[PDB]
Amino acid sequence: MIIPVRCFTCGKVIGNKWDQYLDLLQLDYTEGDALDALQLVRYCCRRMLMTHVDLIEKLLNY
Amino acid sequence: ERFVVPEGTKKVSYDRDTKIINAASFTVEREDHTIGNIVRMQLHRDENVLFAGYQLPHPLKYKIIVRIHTTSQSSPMQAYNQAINDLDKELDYLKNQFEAEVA
Amino acid sequence: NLLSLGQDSLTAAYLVNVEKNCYLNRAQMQQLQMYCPFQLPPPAIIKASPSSTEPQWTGMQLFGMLFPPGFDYTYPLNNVVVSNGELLSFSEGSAW
Amino acid sequence: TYQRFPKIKIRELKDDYAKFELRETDVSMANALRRVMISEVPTVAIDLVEIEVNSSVLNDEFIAHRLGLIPLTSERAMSMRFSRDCDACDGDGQCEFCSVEFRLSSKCVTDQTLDVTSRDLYSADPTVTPVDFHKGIIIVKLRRGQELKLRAIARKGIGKDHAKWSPAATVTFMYEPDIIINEDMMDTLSDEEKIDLIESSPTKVFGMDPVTRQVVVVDPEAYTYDEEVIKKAEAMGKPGLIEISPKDDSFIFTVESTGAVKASQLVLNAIDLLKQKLDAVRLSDDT
Amino acid sequence: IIMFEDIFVVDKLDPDGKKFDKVTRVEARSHNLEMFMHLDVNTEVYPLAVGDKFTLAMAPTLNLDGTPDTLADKYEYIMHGKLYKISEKAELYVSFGGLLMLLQGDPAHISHFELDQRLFLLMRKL
Ligand SMILES: [Zn+2]
Ligand SMILES: [Zn+2]
Repeated sequence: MIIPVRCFTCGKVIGNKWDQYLDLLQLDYTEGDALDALQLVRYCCRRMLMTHVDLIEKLLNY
Repeated sequence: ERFVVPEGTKKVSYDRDTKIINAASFTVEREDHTIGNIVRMQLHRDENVLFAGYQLPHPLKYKIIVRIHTTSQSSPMQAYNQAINDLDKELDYLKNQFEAEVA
Repeated sequence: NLLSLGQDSLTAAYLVNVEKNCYLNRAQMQQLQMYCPFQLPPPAIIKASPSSTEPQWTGMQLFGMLFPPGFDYTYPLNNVVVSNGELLSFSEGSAW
Repeated sequence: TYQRFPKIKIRELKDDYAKFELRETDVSMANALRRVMISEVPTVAIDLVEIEVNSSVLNDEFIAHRLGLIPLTSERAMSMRFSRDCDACDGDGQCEFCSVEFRLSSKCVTDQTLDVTSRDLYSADPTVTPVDFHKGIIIVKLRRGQELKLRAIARKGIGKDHAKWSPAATVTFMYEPDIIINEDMMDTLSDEEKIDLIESSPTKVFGMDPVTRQVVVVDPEAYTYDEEVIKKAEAMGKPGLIEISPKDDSFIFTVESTGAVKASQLVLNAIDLLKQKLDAVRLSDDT
Repeated sequence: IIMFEDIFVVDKLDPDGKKFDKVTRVEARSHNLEMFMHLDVNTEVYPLAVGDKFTLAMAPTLNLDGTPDTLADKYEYIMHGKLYKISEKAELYVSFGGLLMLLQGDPAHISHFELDQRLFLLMRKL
């Protein structure tokens, strides 16, 4: 399961922000600061970017 | 499917109320709260209009019923058309203001 | 009777008959009158403040449009009196 | 008895973000404008997807669903006709008015994982190019091999159905409250109570002026209508210390687009569609 | 056109709360006539404090010289209701849309009130 697009509750495009979110998490950035750097002021988009689980990696490996 | 008006059915139908004089019900097909609420609010501005309201009894059946009661000075259809014209003029004025503000 | 009001109906009736401090203006009253079969009662509240126009309707008169004009009801326990289809008084209890 | 005269003042305007103030109008007009711009403004989006190679691990319907949600430039949405209305063609491939063809072909011939983004999506009409923000929206990730080739068609649609033709993104409006302070009961309050009253507000709506040693109203548009300061004042024993009421004839609009159309263009299209709806609703006189 | 007109002073409030957000029944005793009154007044919209003096009037119609069913400018707390119980020191029971009023006085003071009639309630706090 890849990162969902269009932020089901809000409708904002969040498909192209997963790589940036992972890159920010790679550095010394907390989840809140990383979400703020992506300009997500509504907590629905923050939930969508925070509650996603990367499952496609296991599908490709297995 | 729901967007298309049913074939052979007019959008607006006029039905006079026999019990109450100067009372009529307008059934608008394929309409939502957007038109009904603004029409109801515009009708209240008219002094001749006494009763103005709309209802959506069945969400599945996309219809809007508008009831207009007026004094002995104007017909309900006349008030309805006047409200529609006033709303159109307001929309034109708002569009002009927004176009001026953008530039 | 086999049929009762129901959860939401009972709660809404209790709220509209107990508060007595919230008034409905002409627009909201006429919007709610569409579902009610009977005609609109007099506002019974002409002026509430020296600078308040737009005479309002009380909550208990809204519930009064559910009774026929010939209907008469009296519930001594809750102090409920209905004369000519109009709810005259009510104190508390919601037992009726 | 006659029309209103709304006034519009734009505070901030951008390609996808617009914030303006609407005054001298009823709440119904603003609500109808919001509903029209969120559910009635048409855009172009992929609805029909035809695939030939689907060696990717993801299912075909999942790929089609995530392809249909990709935002596309919709500058021609108003001029384009509906597929059901288009009578020149039954609907197959590219059409001059309704259908726009999209071609996608991805083949991975390297050890590194290949990401099928939205950038490698080509269309016959350059005006319907998908909006570019970055790396683009990731569609499918492919290992070595695992080709993915598909043909897609995008058609004009309303945002009411499938909620994918909606350009708006949570368009809002507030009442723009006005703050009234008695300024006499504040003198009776002590310095400690003023700080507690300031801290009671969930957002920065009131400020403490050090020179005058009294509270002031700063940024009154961020009140959010939470009755926290009023409840705190009532608890402290001052019932009418702060009186806040919404303004019925003043509004502040916040319009955020998805990139399909400009926010100002979105507002203009919403106004035009509302005008067309009123014209259609208009009933001719009968004798 | 005014049937009963008198000056009243509030004695006590049954809720006696500033921010109760509830209808408060007021108790007022008449001056020069010795009449006791119960009235449900929304304190938040129309503030009344113990010890205040207000005038009270009751008229079948607000029009001048007939036309039953322009005194609006004079007063500020107009109400409309009906009298349903005249049983007694006679007393009156008038309900203004569910807001009960109990005017207890003397049999001679209140005698021109009929049963099941519509009457108004004019009140000004001086
Ligand atoms: Zn969101
Ligand atoms: Zn076509």
